[PDB]
Amino acid sequence: EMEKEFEQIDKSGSWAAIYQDIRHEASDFPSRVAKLPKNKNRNRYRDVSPFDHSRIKLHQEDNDYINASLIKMEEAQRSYILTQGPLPNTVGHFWEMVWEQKSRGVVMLNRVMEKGSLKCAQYWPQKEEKEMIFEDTNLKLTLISEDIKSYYTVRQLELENLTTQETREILHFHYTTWPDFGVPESPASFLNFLFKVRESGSLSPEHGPVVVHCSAGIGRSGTFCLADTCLLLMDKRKDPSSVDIKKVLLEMRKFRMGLIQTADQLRFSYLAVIEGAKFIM
Ligand SMILES: COC(=O)c1cccc(NS(C)(=O)=O)c1
Repeated sequence: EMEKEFEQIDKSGSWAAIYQDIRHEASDFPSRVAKLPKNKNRNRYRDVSPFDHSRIKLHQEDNDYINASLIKMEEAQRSYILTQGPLPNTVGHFWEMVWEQKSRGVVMLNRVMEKGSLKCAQYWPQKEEKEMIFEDTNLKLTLISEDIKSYYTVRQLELENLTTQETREILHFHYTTWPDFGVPESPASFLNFLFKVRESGSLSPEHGPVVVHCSAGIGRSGTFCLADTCLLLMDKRKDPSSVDIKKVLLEMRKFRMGLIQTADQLRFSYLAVIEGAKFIM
C-alpha cells in the first residue's frame, strides 16, 4: 500500500531517486512529424514533442499537426488529450481539435502569465459581447457565463462551426491557484477541482476526451490525469491497494513524454491520490 510506501520514501527522502528510476524506465518512441521544419512554429518547447503513434491529427489537408497526444487508459476506460498551452498562431488549431474530437471540457492548470512571462495565449473571450472568430479554422467562440471561485473558474462557452452552423457547449475549468514555484501545500483544492470536472460529465465516455493543458502539457497536466486514473482504478478493482502509481505513470508515458516534470510533482500526486482514496473510503 502506497500510504506506507509514501512514509518510506518521505522518511528516507528518496523522491529524487524514485523519480530517476521512472525517467530511466520511461518509453521513448519516434516524434518525426513534430520535428519537421514546417511544424517548428507549432511547438512551444523544442524538447516537448508528441510521439507519432499517439499524436492528434487535425482534419485539414494542408498540415494536420498539433502538439497534442491521446492518452488511452484501457482498464480505467478513460481517455485524455494532453496539449501545450496554445501559441498566438495555434489558437485556431486548438479549437479545431476540440471540435473534431467532440470534447466537452477543457482543463487549464496555468495562468496566462507566470514568473512575468506568457505561458499561454488568451484563447477564450473575456466578455460576453466580445466573441472570437478564428478565420483560419472557421470557428466562432462566445463566453456564455463565468463562475469565479477562490481556487478555480468555470466558464460556459459556445463553439460554433461557421461552415455548418452547428454549435456546442464547451466547459472551461481553469485552476487559477497553482503556485509559480513548486506544488500546492495541500491537495484539497486540487481534488475539489478534479471532482468538479468529474461531475460536469466532461470525463465521461458519452463525450470526446477532455483536453488538458498547462504550458508544456506534461507537468501539472500529468498530475491531473494520473490522480483521476488512479482514483478510478481504486473503485474498479477487487483490491484497491493493487494500484501502483509508478506503474500507472509508466503506462501514461507510453503516450506522451515527461508527464510529471519533478520529484515534487511525483510526491504531490501520491498525496493527492492518498487523500483521494481517503475522501472516497
Ligand atoms: C459557468 O457555468 C457552470 O458552472 C456550469 C454550466 C453547465 C454545466 C455545469 N456542470 S457542473 C455544475 O458540474 O460544473 C456547470
